Amino acid sequence: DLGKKLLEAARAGRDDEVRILMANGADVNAADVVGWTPLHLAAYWGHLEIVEVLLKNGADVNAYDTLGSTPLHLAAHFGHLEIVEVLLKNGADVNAKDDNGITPLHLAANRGHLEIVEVLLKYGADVNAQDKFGKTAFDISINNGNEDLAEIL
Amino acid sequence: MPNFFIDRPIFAWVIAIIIMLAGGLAILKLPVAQYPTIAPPAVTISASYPGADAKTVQDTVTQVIEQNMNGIDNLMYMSSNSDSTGTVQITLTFESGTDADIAQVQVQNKLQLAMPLLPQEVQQQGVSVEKSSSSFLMVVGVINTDGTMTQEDISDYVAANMKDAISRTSGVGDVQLFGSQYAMRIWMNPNELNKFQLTPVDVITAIKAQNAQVAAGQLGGTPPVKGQQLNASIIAQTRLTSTEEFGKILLKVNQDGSRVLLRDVAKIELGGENYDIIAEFNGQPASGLGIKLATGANALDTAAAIRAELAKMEPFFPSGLKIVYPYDTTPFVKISIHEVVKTLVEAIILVFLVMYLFLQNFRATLIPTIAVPVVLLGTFAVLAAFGFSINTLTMFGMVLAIGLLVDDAIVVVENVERVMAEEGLPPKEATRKSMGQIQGALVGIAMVLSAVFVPMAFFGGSTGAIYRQFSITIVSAMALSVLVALILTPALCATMLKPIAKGDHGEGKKGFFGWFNRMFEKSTHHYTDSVGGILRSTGRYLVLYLIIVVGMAYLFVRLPSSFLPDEDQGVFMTMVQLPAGATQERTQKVLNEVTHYYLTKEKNNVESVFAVNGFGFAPRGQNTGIAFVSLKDWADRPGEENKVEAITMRATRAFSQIKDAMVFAFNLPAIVELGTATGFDFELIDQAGLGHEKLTQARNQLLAEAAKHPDMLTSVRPNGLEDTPQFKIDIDQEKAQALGVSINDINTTLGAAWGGSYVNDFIDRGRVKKVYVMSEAKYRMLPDDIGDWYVRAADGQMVPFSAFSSSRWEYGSPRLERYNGLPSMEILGQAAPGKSTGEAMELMEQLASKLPTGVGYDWTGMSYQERLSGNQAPSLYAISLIVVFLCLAALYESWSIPFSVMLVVPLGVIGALLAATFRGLTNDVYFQVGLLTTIGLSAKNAILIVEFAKDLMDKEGKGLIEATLDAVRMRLRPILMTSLAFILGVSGAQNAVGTGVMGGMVTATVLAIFFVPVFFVVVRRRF
Amino acid sequence: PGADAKTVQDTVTQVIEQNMNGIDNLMYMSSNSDSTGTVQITLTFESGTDADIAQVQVQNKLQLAMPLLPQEVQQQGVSVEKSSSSFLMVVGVINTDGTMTQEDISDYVAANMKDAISRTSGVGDVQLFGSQYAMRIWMNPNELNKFQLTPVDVITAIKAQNAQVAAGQLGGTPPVKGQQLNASIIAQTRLT
Amino acid sequence: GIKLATGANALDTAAAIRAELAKMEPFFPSGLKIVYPYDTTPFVKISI
Amino acid sequence: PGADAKTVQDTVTQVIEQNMNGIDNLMYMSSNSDSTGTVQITLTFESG
Amino acid sequence: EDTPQFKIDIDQEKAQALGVSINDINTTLGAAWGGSYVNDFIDRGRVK
Amino acid sequence: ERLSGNQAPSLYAISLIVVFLCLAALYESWSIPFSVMLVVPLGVIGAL
Amino acid sequence: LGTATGFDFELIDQAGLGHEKLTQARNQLLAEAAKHPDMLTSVRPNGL
Ligand SMILES: CO[C@H]1/C=C/O[C@@]2(C)Oc3c(C)c(O)c4c(O)c(c(C=O)c(O)c4c3C2=O)NC(=O)/C(C)=C/C=C\[C@H](C)[C@H](O)[C@@H](C)[C@@H](O)[C@@H](C)[C@H](OC(C)=O)[C@@H]1C
Ligand SMILES: CO[C@H]1/C=C/O[C@@]2(C)Oc3c(C)c(O)c4c(O)c(c(C=O)c(O)c4c3C2=O)NC(=O)/C(C)=C\C=C\[C@H](C)[C@H](O)[C@@H](C)[C@@H](O)[C@@H](C)[C@H](OC(C)=O)[C@@H]1C
Ligand SMILES: CCCCCCCCCCCCCCCCCCCC(=O)O[C@H](COC(=O)CCCCCCCCCCCCCC)COP(=O)(O)OCCN
Ligand SMILES: CCCCCCCCCCCCCCCCCCCC(=O)O[C@H](COC(=O)CCCCCCCCCCCCCC)COP(=O)(O)OCCN
Ligand SMILES: CCCCCCCCCCCCO[C@@H]1O[C@H](CO)[C@@H](O[C@H]2O[C@H](CO)[C@@H](O)[C@H](O)[C@H]2O)[C@H](O)[C@H]1O
Ligand SMILES: CCCCCCCCCCCCO[C@@H]1O[C@H](CO)[C@@H](O[C@H]2O[C@H](CO)[C@@H](O)[C@H](O)[C@H]2O)[C@H](O)[C@H]1O
Ligand SMILES: CCCCCCCCCCCCO[C@@H]1O[C@H](CO)[C@@H](O[C@H]2O[C@H](CO)[C@@H](O)[C@H](O)[C@H]2O)[C@H](O)[C@H]1O
Ligand SMILES: CCCCCC
Repeated sequence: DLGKKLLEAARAGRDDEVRILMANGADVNAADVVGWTPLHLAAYWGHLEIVEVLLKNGADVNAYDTLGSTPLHLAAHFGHLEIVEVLLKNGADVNAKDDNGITPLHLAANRGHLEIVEVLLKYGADVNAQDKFGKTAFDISINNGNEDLAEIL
Repeated sequence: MPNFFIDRPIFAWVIAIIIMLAGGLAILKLPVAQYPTIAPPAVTISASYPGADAKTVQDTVTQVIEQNMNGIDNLMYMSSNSDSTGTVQITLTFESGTDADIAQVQVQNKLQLAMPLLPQEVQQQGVSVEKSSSSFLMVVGVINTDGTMTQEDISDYVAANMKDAISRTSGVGDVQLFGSQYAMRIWMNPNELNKFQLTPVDVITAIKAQNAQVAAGQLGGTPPVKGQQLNASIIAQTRLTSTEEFGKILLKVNQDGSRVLLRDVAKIELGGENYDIIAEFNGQPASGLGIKLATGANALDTAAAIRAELAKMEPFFPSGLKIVYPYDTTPFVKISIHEVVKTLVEAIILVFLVMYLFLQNFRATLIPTIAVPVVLLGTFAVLAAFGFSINTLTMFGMVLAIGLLVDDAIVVVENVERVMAEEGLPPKEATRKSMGQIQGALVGIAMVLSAVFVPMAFFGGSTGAIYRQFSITIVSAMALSVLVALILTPALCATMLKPIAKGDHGEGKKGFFGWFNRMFEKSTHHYTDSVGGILRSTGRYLVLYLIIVVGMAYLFVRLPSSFLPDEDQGVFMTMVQLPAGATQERTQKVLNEVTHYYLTKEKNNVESVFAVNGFGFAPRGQNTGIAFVSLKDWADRPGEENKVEAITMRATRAFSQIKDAMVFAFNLPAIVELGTATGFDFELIDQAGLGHEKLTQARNQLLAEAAKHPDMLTSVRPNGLEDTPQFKIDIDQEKAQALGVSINDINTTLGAAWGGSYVNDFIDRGRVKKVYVMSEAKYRMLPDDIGDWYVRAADGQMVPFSAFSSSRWEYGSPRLERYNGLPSMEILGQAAPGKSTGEAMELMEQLASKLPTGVGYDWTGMSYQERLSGNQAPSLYAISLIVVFLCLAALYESWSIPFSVMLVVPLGVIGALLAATFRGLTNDVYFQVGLLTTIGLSAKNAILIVEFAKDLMDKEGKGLIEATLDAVRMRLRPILMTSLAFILGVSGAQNAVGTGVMGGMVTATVLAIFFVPVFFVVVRRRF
Repeated sequence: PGADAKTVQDTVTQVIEQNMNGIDNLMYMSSNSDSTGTVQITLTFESGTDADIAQVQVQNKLQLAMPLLPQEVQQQGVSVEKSSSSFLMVVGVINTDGTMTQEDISDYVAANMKDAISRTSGVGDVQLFGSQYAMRIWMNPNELNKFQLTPVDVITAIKAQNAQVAAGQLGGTPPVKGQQLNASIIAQTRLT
Repeated sequence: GIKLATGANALDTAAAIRAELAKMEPFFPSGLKIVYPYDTTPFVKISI
Repeated sequence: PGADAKTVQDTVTQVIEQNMNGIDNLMYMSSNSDSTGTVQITLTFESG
Repeated sequence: EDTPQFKIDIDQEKAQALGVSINDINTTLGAAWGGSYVNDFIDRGRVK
Repeated sequence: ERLSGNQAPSLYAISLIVVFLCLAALYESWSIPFSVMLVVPLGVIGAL
Repeated sequence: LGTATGFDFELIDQAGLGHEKLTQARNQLLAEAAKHPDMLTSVRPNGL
């Protein structure tokens, strides 16, 4: 009811509406057909305030979609440094693997978010973590030809 | 000229016959349609890409086509859609007056040169270039009642049997099949394919090989060996013609010598090309034909011919098949024509009654009864000459015109009857003098009425196209009325009318007519006594006039504005919108709930519900559906409660209960091709390669600002879809190359299985049709089924898809919009109650300027039309007034006197505004032309009052007040006679037409007879 | 692209010229085949000829020749235009700041300005004084031979890896009964 | 280098080009600027 | 090329002829499907 | 009048068993009896 | 040929009406036209 | 319409002589035109 309204508000970035919905008691575990909670969407679209507001209102930080991807995966992949930090502070699994064995470090390394990679390493990201193809964040950096990223890993 | 034909009544009769024959000939040869070509010429480039997403379609097809749409003449703008149904529709709208054939061939030609740049799959499917128009003559629905046929089974029959016959039918333009004919569906099994070490690539290779037309050659072909006895054509492979033949398509032979056929690894059946659209007519499987009217064709004859041909097909139809007509414009054109002929006859009947009531002789009552038909027939001839058609706009233009034709008839005859009654002249001499008095004014009235109606024909775009229909009709009818009034009706008066003795006002008569003459002679004396008192105290009445002009101006603005109103057309849609990721099974259940509702609760009003799943106005995703609700006759649905407006709100109100569905009913626009509903059509454009996501943010930012102005903007929404979750799959090139699996074989397996691959053509019962390889439903449903598909490596091992793939969820557009070859987002909205669209647009421009850098905007459709046409209005009002003034100046030989006539304008208008205000009507086109005809007839009255008044002062040397009182006296009877004919008498358009006059006349008649003499005296005294 | 005057003439110009027949009000025809790879066949018509129909007729014949032309020539896009030989005007574009180079300016005009001007009614032909950007793969024969690869392999890889794939949908039509999810399948997209 | 279509009006076409360029100028990058180094239409306007 | 009249008629002539609806001033339409492979669909229009 | 047609049937299985592709069969048959337009050549400076 | 013959009657009909009406207007009579138009058969038999 | 005195001549290969032969023919014609300054002035090829 209000869960399908929160999912739209979280995606759009309507801070005021999410706040009003949190007061009315909108379900923060309300997901779409792929299993994306409002935190997933807020993390994907880079809505920092909503991410903070949702976590305050008892949202699952380690919630996973039907392919095992958590909000930190999305935040790390789409270069939302502030959200990545907020999620990790609220106890986000930094070494979380999706169904492909891919981690937030792999995704951040791929798109080349050097700042985010450093934040993930700070909170204890397994640099030697391999995907289903046996490839690390280092193996990505050399393939992409990222000199700065290659040095860090 | 009157003098000429008074002495030559046979000539006058010959001209009348030539006009009647020309008119009678025109009526038969004239086209017939509901509405003419109003919308500007639009050419839509349609294409299909099986299994392609919005972006794949856009970035391979749409952009390539859009880049190659140069060197095309008279193009105003270009809009394109690219959605996840694998569809692209590029609409190119052209300048009004462009040759639609030349426009299309230029678009067609530039596309054909861009075809080698499109994908092979799109080239194979083909790109359609058609004249963009949803103005169907009728929709012929084909249904199966006994449930023996599916939607596929019906569509195939309609295509193979009916479609070509409806195409052949006399007066039929374009025929669209509501569905696809059969296709050879190969439903592959990945468990079977993997078992025999095969892929969809092998299935496609085998179908391409074993289902083909092979050129062999000839026996004894030239150059031959001299002495050859026979020359025969050689036949090798031809196309397959059965599911059996396709079954035996040999894929592989094993070591033991066993045959692996196509039937072993795939299910094979005659299915449909498309499964995205599910159409139902009251819950029963249905197809249909979208018939259009051909250029210069008769809608009534075409519709009859279509039904006549469908009747000859009745015997050949399969068991359970029925023909239905959910949409038909034919009944409207019948009424439009019928209600003109009704008014035409009622007018003639009422004139006769009033003519006899006052003049009291049958010989006089026949002069209008001849004149009016002659002019009306003449109008039909002039419409044919200028290339116009019999339609609503031209027909209701004639209804309004009849008022002017009736006046010209009464005016000429009454003036002869008076001149005879007052002087005692013989009819022939009386007509000479009578015409001598009015002949100058009649010519003047023609130029004034020309100066009123002609200018609105020079409006630009859609608005001008509509006004042109009324303008030419009324000007033609009016122009011929004056010609007939100067040629025929004088000659009739001089020959048919009987001598009246000098001073015989029929007061010496007995009975009703004896009483009436004494009664009316009193009323005429009391009238002149009243006007006598009015002209003593003019200043007071000039204050009462300014109260009316203030009242008019105020009551004009407060009345709601429109072009063509939303009327009960016996049809209305019901949009069914499920959330992102919803399937067609979920959508169908809501469509069933919508269908059930209308057939249960609205059984009295609703005839049928055409429930189309996976459709809007174009093909949409599984999560969308529309229901075309067809109502019963208006005779079966009495009361305002059982009209679309109330039925719509009741339906929308009841469907607020439905969970996980935005279900709402809405009425059809009068002309859909424009979609004009008051408001605007705003385009938000990416001008700096910002991307889709950045354009979405800017749109949300604009929608937010618009929502903070309810006082100015109302219902400001996007005409687009929000980003939906989509299944991203990444093929590892390293793991593919390492295992010896080619990416072509990988992308083909995925594309063919999950998306469907159009392989080649086969021949089903003498008709060429498409062959489609695709995965059987249950193996291409969920992401877990990805790994069930195997691709053969170079070494011969079968590698599963999970081995060299890695999938994740992301968000992407299910429908990407572009405007003028730039990424856009269409935004609809309207002005708030008591606000103009011009104001609302000016705010949208203001709000749009505060959006991020690189985000531009533009106006399209009705906005573009209203933007340009609105700027012309002041220039046309100026010419209209300036020329009206100049015409009267030449008539009265005075710069001052014309004002006395022109001051009548508000007296005609005020009545219609009061009538419209209290009945709660809108300022629609029908009403606006209604005001022009009310003003015209009001001016006509005043023109003859002033002419008579000025003539008495000039010729007979009478005083200002004497001449005025003597003039208004002479002109009282003919003004009341015309006015009485309306009072006796003489369906939303019918209201706008009738009420655009009735209220006007009831007041205008009373106001004019008292105020015209004031204007003349006041103006004459001033100058 | 990369053809000499004769290759161009013998594989395109002649093939097109031979199909130009039964065209109304044609005075004469002149063609130029040059070593840039460019063909230009001008068909001059009688004074009073409808340029719209002249274009329609000329292209009707070209479309018969189109399939006989090389795939490289078709994929470059053949253009039929009914314009003056001289220039109406020249719309110059400079960068006063000097932030953008001659190549950067040409690309912008091509990508952001040219198309809209080419669609404008009255504009018979637009000619970019420059070139729109392309993904230039500048091959090294020393490095190609080293790893035992050819321009053939380079072209095979690009078409295969820089692909835009139509991969279908999850819960697509016709679906199984009880399907709850419907989502577009996104495989390979064009490299950016 | 814009070339006039056969029969098309030079002044009318030139006016439409300037109108379309006027819609582009606002969204130019920093530094980019239009210049008119060759136009045959001004002579027609002035000489008339 | 190398297609009998029937194959030619079903795959070409029928497909073209069925799309020859909505053409102004069409008196009649005659077509030949030959064993050479050739099709010739002639559309004769109203005089004028 | 109806003409005689020499219908030659290619056994798809028998060909696959012997290891001959039907592309080579269809081309050999097609090119031999019917003729095959391969490409153009220049005869005294003209495309033929 | 069929068209030529099928429209010939209505051609003669309107041709007579027009000539009749033209005489009626010119000579301001209904008798002169009728007295004249009766001559037509005397000519037509000659041509036949 | 061209220039006042100017003419536009086209030398044609009628018998399929080739480019080299047509060049010789052109070079010869240009030389003969150069020997008549009294009649012809600036006779040159419009090519490369
Ligand atoms: C004014 O016009 C109306 C009817 C014309 O009558 C018809 C017969 O003619 C149509 C024309 C010429 C269109 O252009 C349409 C259109 O673009 C549609 C839809 C819808 O399906 C339509 O339904 C039409 C449509 C008609 O039925 N939008 C789409 O498909 C898309 C991509 C819609 C996206 C979002 C929503 C769902 C949509 O924006 C909604 C919020 C409203 O704006 C419309 C439903 C309007 O209804 C109203 C006034 O509430 C119609 C345009
Ligand atoms: C009489 O004509 C003149 C103006 C036409 O007015 C214009 C607007 O219309 C033109 C047309 C319809 C052409 O066909 C041209 C042409 O073919 C040219 C050149 C050359 O740029 C042109 O310039 C035009 C040209 C025009 O400017 N030749 C070439 O490009 C090639 C491939 C080679 C050039 C060879 C030499 C160098 C050239 O022949 C030269 C010797 C002169 O003969 C010309 C430059 C003429 O200059 C004058 C004033 O003597 C013009 C043709
Ligand atoms: C497609 C558009 C259609 C265009 C149609 C154009 C047709 C052209 C017609 C040309 C008319 C000729 C010029 C007028 C004639 C005047 C001189 C006639 C000789 C003469 O002595 O004058 C009298 C005329 O009457 C007078 O004193 C004046 C009256 C003149 C009568 C004019 C007759 C024209 C009839 C045309 C019919 C078509 C109508 C379509 C609008 C003769 O006659 P009379 O007095 O001796 O009489 C018989 C009494 N016993
Ligand atoms: C292709 C197929 C199409 C088929 C469609 C139908 C075609 C319609 C064709 C129209 C034919 C015209 C018919 C004319 C009617 C003539 C009436 C006879 C009059 C008559 O003989 O009396 C005259 C006196 O008339 C008088 O008393 C004076 C005249 C006043 C009365 C005139 C009334 C005419 C009414 C016409 C209505 C026709 C409607 C048709 C739609 C005598 O002669 P005279 O004494 O004058 O001559 C000598 C002067 N010294
Ligand atoms: C001063 C000069 C008047 C002298 C003549 C006056 C009377 C004429 C007598 C004629 C004999 C019949 O008398 C006539 O009957 C008709 C009936 O149609 C009536 O005429 C009228 O009378 C009634 C009222 O009584 C009206 O409502 C009605 O409109 C009408 O019927 C009159 O009563 C009379 O005008
Ligand atoms: C609400 C809708 C708009 C209302 C429009 C009203 C206009 C139509 C009604 C006009 C009726 C005319 O009524 C007429 O009025 C004038 C005064 O104004 C009267 O005249 C009166 O004033 C004059 C001037 O001082 C005196 O000389 C005269 O003796 C006296 O009777 C007439 O005797 C009367 O017949
Ligand atoms: C470009 C459009 C310009 C026209 C616009 C003006 C339209 C108004 C037309 C005015 C109506 C005619 O005006 C009226 O005509 C009649 C004849 O019919 C004139 O009367 C005239 O009759 C005849 C015929 O012309 C003359 O020989 C005679 O000298 C004169 O008395 C009147 O003196 C005049 O007042
Ligand atoms: C005065 C003669 C008028 C004739 C018009 C037909």
